[PDB]
Amino acid sequence: GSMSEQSICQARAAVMVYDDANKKWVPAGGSTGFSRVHIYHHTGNNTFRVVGRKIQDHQVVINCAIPKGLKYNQATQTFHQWRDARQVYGLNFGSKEDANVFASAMMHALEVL
Ligand SMILES: CC(=O)N[C@@H](Cc1ccccc1Cl)C(=O)N1CCC[C@]12C=C[C@@H]1CC[C@@H](C(=O)N3CC[C@@H]4C=C[C@H]5CC[C@@H](C(N)=O)N5C(=O)[C@H]43)N1C2=O
Ligand SMILES: CC(=O)N[C@@H](Cc1ccccc1Cl)C(=O)N1CCC[C@]12C=C[C@@H]1CC[C@@H](C(=O)N3CC[C@@H]4C=C[C@H]5CC[C@@H](C(N)=O)N5C(=O)[C@H]43)N1C2=O
Repeated sequence: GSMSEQSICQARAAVMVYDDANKKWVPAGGSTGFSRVHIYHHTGNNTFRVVGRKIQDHQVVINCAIPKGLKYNQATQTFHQWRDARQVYGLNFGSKEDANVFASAMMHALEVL
C-alpha cells in the first residue's frame, strides 16, 4: 500500500471469528495460530483498519475497517472482541501486555476518528 497508511500498533494474537450458526469460536482463515495484528491509520481520510497475518506463513486472516463509533469489548484480560455486520472478531492475545497495548491504541483511534 501507500506510505500515507501507517501502522500505529502491532500485537501478537490468535484471530478468531464467531460461527453464528454453530455457536462456537473458530480460527480466522481456518487454522488456529498466532498472527501479527496491526492497527493501520490511513492519514489521508483519517480512517483505521485492523490487519492480521499468521506469523508462521503470513496468511492474511483479518482485514477489517474500524469505523467511527465501533464498540470494542475487553471480555477478559487476554481476549478482546468487536463486531461488524459480517462477523464478530475475537483476539486471543499472546500476553496481557499485547492485549493492553492493542486496546489502548484502539481506544486512541476511536477518539481520533
Ligand atoms: C508490515 C507492514 O505494514 N510493513 C510496511 C511498513 C511500512 C513502511 C513504510 C511506510 C509505512 C509502513 Cl506501515 C511495508 O514494509 N510496506 C511495504 C510497502 C507496502 C507497505 C507499506 C505501507 C502499507 C500500509 C498498508 C500495508 C499493506 O499494504 N498491507 C498490510 C498487509 C496487507 C495484506 C495484503 C495486501 C493485499 C493487497 C492489499 C489489501 N489487503 O487490499 N494488502 C495490504 O494492504 C497489505 N503496507 C505495506 O505493507
Ligand atoms: C452485544 C454484543 O455484541 N455482545 C457480544 C460481545 C460484545 C460485547 C460488546 C461489544 C462488542 C461485542 Cl462483540 C457477545 O456477547 N457475543 C458475540 C460473540 C458471541 C457472544 C454472545 C454470547 C456468548 C456468551 C459467551 C460470550 C463468549 O463467547 N465469551 C465470553 C468471553 C469468553 C472468552 C474467550 C473465548 C475463548 C473462546 C471461547 C471459549 N471457549 O471460552 N470464548 C468465549 O466463549 C468468550 N459470548 C459472546 O461473546
